[PDB]
Amino acid sequence: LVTESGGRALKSRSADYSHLDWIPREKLTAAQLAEIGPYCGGSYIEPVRPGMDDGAPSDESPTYVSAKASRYEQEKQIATLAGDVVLRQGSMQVEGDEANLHQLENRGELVGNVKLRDKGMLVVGDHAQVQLDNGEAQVDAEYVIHKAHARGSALYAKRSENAIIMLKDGYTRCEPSSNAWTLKGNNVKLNPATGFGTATNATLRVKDFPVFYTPYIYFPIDDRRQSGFLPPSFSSTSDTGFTLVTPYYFNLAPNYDATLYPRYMAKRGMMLEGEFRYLTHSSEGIVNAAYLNDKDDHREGFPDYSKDRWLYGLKNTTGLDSRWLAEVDYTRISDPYYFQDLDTDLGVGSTTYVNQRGTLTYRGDTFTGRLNAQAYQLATTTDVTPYDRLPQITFDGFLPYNPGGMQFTYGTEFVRFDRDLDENIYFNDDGSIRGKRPDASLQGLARATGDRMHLEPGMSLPMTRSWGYVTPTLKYLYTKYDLDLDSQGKTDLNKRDESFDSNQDRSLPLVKVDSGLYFDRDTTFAGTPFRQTLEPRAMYLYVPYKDQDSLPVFDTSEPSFSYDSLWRENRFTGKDRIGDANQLSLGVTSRFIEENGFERASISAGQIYYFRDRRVQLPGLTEKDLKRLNLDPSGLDNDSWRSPYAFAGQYRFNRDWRINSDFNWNPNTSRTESGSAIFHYQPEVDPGKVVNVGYRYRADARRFDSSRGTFRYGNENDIIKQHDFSVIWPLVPQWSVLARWQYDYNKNRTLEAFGGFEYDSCCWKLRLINRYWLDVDDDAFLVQSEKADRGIFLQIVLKGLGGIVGNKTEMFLDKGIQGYRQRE
Amino acid sequence: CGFQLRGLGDAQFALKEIDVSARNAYGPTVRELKETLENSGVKVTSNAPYHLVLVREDNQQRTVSYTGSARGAEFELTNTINYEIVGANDLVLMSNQVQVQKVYVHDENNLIGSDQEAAQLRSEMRRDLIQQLSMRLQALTPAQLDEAQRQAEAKAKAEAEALRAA
Repeated sequence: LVTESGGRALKSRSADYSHLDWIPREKLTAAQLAEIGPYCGGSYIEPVRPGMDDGAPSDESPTYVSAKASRYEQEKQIATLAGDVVLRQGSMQVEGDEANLHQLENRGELVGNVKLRDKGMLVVGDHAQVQLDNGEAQVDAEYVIHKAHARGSALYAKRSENAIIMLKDGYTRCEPSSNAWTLKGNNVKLNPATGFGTATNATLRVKDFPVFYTPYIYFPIDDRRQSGFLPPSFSSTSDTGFTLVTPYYFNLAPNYDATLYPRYMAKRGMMLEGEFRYLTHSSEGIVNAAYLNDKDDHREGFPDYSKDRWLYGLKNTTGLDSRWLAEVDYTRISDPYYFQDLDTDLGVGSTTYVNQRGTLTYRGDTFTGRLNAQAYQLATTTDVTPYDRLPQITFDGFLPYNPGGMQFTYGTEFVRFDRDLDENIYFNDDGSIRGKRPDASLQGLARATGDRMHLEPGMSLPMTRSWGYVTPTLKYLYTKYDLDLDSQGKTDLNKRDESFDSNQDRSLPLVKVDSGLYFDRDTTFAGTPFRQTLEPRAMYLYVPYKDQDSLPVFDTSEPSFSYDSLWRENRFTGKDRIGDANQLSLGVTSRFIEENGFERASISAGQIYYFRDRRVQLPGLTEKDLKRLNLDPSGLDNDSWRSPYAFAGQYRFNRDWRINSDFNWNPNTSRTESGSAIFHYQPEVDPGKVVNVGYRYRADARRFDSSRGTFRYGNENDIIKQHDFSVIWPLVPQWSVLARWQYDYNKNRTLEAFGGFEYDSCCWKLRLINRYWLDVDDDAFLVQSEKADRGIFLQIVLKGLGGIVGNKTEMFLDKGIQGYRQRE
Repeated sequence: CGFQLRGLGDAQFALKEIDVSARNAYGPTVRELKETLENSGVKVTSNAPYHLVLVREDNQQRTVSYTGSARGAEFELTNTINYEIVGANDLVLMSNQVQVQKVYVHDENNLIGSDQEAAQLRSEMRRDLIQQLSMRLQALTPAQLDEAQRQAEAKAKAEAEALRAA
């Protein structure tokens, strides 16, 4: 009352906060409503007056004076303007109830409902005075910044000749009545040059009750400049206990910023982390570093343990506008266990490796050359050391040709694979064995390194008409290996009654005919004109059989069967195995297309028919294996004249919901190999509603068995049978619930689960989440295990403090619910 | 039933002159798009009346399945193109996006393998993104663009140019 009693704005001045330019919601334009949130009770809209946008130069504009009466006193030489006094000069305007000019000094005084106005700025006070010789001024007071919807007050405010403003007992975003939270600096200094301000005896108060103190604090004030503070994240997990993370954001420039994440963790220590992001017309990049001296010694005497824990990396891409493209993707970590311990911001799916990659790419018109240095650093102790491609030179392209003639294509690769096997053996205090590194299970050619060359020319004759096409094509593939093998791996071959042939070459032709038709029927379903298409397709593929059981495996894998398996020249990837093929793939697609050409739904089914047997396979699915007594479940799919049935299908509904699904049924064994259905929902009108439902089954994986040194097919331990549900939905005008659950049927365990609410209001916002997940875990015996983690996540948000920028403390919400882009 | 073979009227496009620009000026995506458009009879000219621009292209990766040991087992690659069309003096007519996503099987103990696999998979996705872009250009007419541009200028030059000094 009559003074600044904290919390709310002075209601004694006006009943309805008219003096702050406050207009309630029911009297605002739609254009103005569009600038405030859904729950805000009104806005500060500055009255329109001549000269708001002309700038405010000193004597550039005539002074506009207006008042109802004037008077003059003769003993103290003061000239007074009574009545409703208003004085503008360009941008700045000044309203008062009485305006005294003390002419003995040069002092203008203002008594009455004093309003100081500038562009987007209002000050309302009881008294103000200015020396006219040098700019010195004092105000006795509350202030509105209309643009930022901010308000505040000060017992007084002063301005010195060099323009430095001082406030005693000072800011908030809340609507006048709200009093929800205020930032109060006992002594505030605002420098317009240098653009920095200071508060001493700085206090964060909530409902007039202090909750945070510091005796000094810095902050920018020059419009929007390169700083801000982010909503802190108070969390608690089972491997970090109580956690506080208080990120700080630098808006360094319109093309790059940087963020700084200090975390305190009860069970860990003070982890310091930071990222720098940049973006230009021709480049983009992000740099990450983090350090922590970890106080947790649970992983003592573990292999490759480090009590220091750090990560640095750069992910960079420059020269998108030029034929030269330089990408980097490099990360290094201190110890394997890093993400198993410090990745509590993500929960489920901590990575088991980190990329270390540089790549140069020249991208000509006809051809493309690429030099690529690439390695991997393992975030686990239970995986075999990966090979690294130290050079991989790559030229791919064609020869300029006449329309309707031949098409000559060439591709070459040179690449040098290497690795340093770490096969240490760890024993207990007694005579027995504690743990064996996985590399120790690799034998024979599995321990090989070396260079590989590959030439691949080919010719194609694409005869195509509107009603269909037939494109035959012939390619030749020559590969030459220069291998190296340690003595260990050679003796492993002596025992297998084999010998090591270093120089090894392979030459094979590849004949492939592809042909399909095009059909179009017009239909109208649900009153909509669809142009349903029908495109059948067939591919004949001949590759003669050549024994490749003496060629190591560096970059080759065998993908699971799917609708794309039909159309590929090789059922393996890479160059290390070429699949003896004598086969005809048949399939058909049928797209539904709208008038705009937007594909609204599609369906595809297909099968492959095998005339010959499929003899070349990975190491461990030829005759070097299957010698372990019986054959697996469906691994004995050689000599079967028919691939599985391949079904796929997609339905997208105008960028509001989309559903994808695929099925793969094998009749030779009467068994489903692979299927999945995925549904995603998120309307355009209300991106606050979000629903993800997914099912995934897959048992036909072919992976590398870490203890057998070889590949396997039927791995019952890793059969995927999973459902993933997640939802984000608004219950009642200010409340919304979000949750997610992912369940592993095959072992009947929950992989991740979490749920929480999110209360929204005009000036602040609260998010609370209870969570439980399974973290990737390596134990002391080099055995993978499942380590459940529980946790709780708390976020309190003061709207309007430069924290409208993505927070990295919310990763588990971004990853775990596609649709996290709630934009308000 | 009720089908028929695709006539020459439906395989052909309604325009012939188009300009093609991308943020990845010589990347694989735009090169293959221009190759596809010029094989249907659309001349890709710098002086053409309507520039199609690929302003953002993102290639996110997400995990969808887990192993027996709670590690990642299947990755979903997602390729998304953001495209705009501009006519004269850099004024935008239409704006939309195309998106595709496929999934592969990761191997903890075969990383060079898996990176190869994902690569070949990104290639297949690139061809599908381009099929679905030209599918949208074929349903477009050089007359559609002209009247949409007359309306875009009737909104941009008539309403915005009314505030020029005093």
